[PDB]
Amino acid sequence: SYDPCTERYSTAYYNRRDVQMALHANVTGAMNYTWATCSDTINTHWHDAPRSMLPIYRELIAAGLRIWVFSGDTDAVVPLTATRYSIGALGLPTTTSWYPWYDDQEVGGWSQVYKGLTLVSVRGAGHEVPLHRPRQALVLFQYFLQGKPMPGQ
Amino acid sequence: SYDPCTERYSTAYYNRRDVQMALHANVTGAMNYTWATCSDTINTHWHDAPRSMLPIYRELIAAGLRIWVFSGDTDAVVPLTATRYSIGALGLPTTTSWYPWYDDQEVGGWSQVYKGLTLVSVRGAGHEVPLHRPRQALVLFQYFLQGKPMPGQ
Amino acid sequence: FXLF
Amino acid sequence: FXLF
Amino acid sequence: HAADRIARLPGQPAVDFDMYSGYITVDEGAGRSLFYLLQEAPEDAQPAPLVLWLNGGPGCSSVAYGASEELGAFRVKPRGAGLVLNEYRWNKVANVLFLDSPAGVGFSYTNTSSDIYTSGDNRTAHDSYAFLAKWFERFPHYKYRDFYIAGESYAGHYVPELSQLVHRSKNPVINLKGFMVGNGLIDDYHDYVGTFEFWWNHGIVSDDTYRRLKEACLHDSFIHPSPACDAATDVATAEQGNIDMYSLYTPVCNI
Amino acid sequence: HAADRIARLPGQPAVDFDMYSGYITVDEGAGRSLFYLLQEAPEDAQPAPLVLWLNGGPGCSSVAYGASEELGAFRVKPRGAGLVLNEYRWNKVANVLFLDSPAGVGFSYTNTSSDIYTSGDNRTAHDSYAFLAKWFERFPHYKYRDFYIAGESYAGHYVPELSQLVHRSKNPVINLKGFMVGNGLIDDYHDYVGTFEFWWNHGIVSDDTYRRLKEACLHDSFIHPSPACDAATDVATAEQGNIDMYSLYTPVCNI
Ligand SMILES: NC(=[NH2+])NCCC[C@H](N)C(=O)O
Ligand SMILES: NC(=[NH2+])NCCC[C@H](N)C(=O)O
Repeated sequence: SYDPCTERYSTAYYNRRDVQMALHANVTGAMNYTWATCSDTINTHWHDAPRSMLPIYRELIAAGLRIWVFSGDTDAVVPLTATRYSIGALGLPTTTSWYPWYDDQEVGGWSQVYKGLTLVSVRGAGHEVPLHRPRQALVLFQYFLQGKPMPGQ
Repeated sequence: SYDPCTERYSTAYYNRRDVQMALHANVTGAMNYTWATCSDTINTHWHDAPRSMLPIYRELIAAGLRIWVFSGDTDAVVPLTATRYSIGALGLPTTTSWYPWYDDQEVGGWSQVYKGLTLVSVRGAGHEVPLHRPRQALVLFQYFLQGKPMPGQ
Repeated sequence: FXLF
Repeated sequence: FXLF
Repeated sequence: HAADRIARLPGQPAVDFDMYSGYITVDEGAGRSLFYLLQEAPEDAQPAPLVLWLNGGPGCSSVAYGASEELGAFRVKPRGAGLVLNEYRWNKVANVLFLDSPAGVGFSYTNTSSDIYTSGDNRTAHDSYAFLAKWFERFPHYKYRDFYIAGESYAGHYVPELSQLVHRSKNPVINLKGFMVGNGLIDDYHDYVGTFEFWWNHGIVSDDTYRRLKEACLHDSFIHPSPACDAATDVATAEQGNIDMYSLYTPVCNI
Repeated sequence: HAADRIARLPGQPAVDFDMYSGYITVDEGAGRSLFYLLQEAPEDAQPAPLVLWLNGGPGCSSVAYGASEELGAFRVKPRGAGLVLNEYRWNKVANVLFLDSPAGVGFSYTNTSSDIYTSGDNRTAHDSYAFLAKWFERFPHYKYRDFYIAGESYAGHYVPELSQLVHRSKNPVINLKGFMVGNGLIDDYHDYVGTFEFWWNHGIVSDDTYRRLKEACLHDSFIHPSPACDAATDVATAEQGNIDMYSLYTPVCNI
């Protein structure tokens, strides 16, 4: 069932005339380039990008916003450890120490609640979480929306 | 296809009268205890166990024996990192730096050849390698027997 | 072309 | 009962 | 608004929720316009929150990923033949707004060609903010809705950057409640550190490369690595071999 | 020798190689005898090497694991109903000798009950050495064969320990060419270190537990942890939850 070729299909599809029609995209046909999943050009001509997002995090945490950080634990591009360390830098206090959260009877990943931020790992999921662990990804999303901690048991 | 309940089946099977007959085990029926996969008693009453095997390794390496160490990289009981560090302690020189070895067209794991020892990881395999990556486990075994490095390409 |  |  | 409504996409199964897509100009002077895709929750779930979802790259499309192979309502069949419904689509619980950003990505476009050579986090965000303000004027029934911003990867930048503008903007119509980041850039230094450690702990690089990466990249950013950093990562790449770095235990696509 | 030959096991498919199993007394005085299972390579592969395979625990059976759910020729069907052939059985290329060890494990037994409360690496190995010498007298056609010793886990002890006796024994009949260890104990200190780091890098413990484990266990051995070490690991256990620690991304058996 997992198919690693999704980007190919997508590309085929979005480049279809009828699909753009239906989407109301490229109304006049003036985008005279093939639709692609990413732009290598922009990818390659990027400018400003602060090194740390932490300060924003501090600001919004102080502003009382809800902040959740998650990570698919089999991704190696922006891996869990990178996240653990970055969040670790905020120095927040822990309200609920690293614990296993369950989906049904299975451990979906783990989570730790700090004062002002919730961290959640999604077990066995790569970079595209809702792609590799769709079921668990949804649970994650529902809890975040509710502002409730990932479920134990 | 993977079935995590194998130990149960085994236990059912070996405890069968006919199987023991066929095996020539417990000829006289005097083992008046159920056959089990492990003995908790011995497990729990273990005595001597040196802390390091390294010296033996040094000895046998010096004796010219062939030595290969492997590791299923999704095992968390005696994990790859434990191995990397232990072997690292031998301080051997590297003949062939960490490289991806392939089974067919897929990366089966990685390997590094040192002077006197070969290290091999088996990608995605848990503790029981030939259980989780049977195909790759066999490749590993054939190369070791031949005394040849895991194949690149 | 590196995608995060 | 720990198995390595 | 009604004009952006989608009737049916090619190959689309019949569903019980609506979708809209279209353009919003975010920079009249430059002629920059962003394309969006809105996938609503069924009635039984309304009024559900509004969630802005953003993919990273930078230069990757929210529609292509987010909507098409991730949390979106459908998945594209092979050969781009049609669609299947995503049984775990996030629009089962929220009104999901996918934004192709920045201009130049996906269906988003710019009238000033150089725009595509000058993108940066700042403009990206300002334009996104613009997009929103305007978007809400087009979908005024969404004003005041609980609103969240979420994304992955490079969107670890985009999300909190936008969030901060929104927050600071003091835009009364936007009821920003928070944001969520998945596998995202958070802090270059720490991220670099955790990255290498993770790789070494997953048996993907040599000890020496681990060490070379730590020494070469630590003062760099993910997006703009030094040449030492790149040389080091070229070696790591060679050590990694033909695996999917975005999912270590899954196969690479063969076509 | 011929007497140890197996004709057919219950539920066994028909194959093109032979197997033998039986007992060898390794300690007359104590009445210690080890059970073995020999699974030979088909003719087309002979004369193939002889490989002694050992499982760990300590207290786990080479037959139960090695032979039955790993590299062995067959796999047991559910409910212990019968057998299936292991398409990747290592006996496709070697004569595989599985040893239940030490006495008390599997089908191996001891006449002195206390034996089972006094096991240790030393005796284990000496008895294994004995087993071998004797085994070869029973299968004299295996003398001089290229011989290897291999195992996993606690056999990281057993294998090199036995190997060293064999080597030093200067037993002419045993042509020991080397050994291979899989996921094995090699050095307590380093292993402890890599273990915790690996766990933390796999998101299985908290930062604090990572730290507590490092501080509690580092001067201990795997087999005999201090009480600090155990307290720490009890927490890790709780953090790990209901997963299979021997295969992180696979499910636990439900029966
Ligand atoms: N598997 C990939 N090649 N993924 C590339 C896309 C990563 C991207 N930033 C995202 O938003 O997903
Ligand atoms: N999955 C398990 N419970 N494995 C226990 C067995 C580990 C054992 N030492 C072995 O030799 O495999």
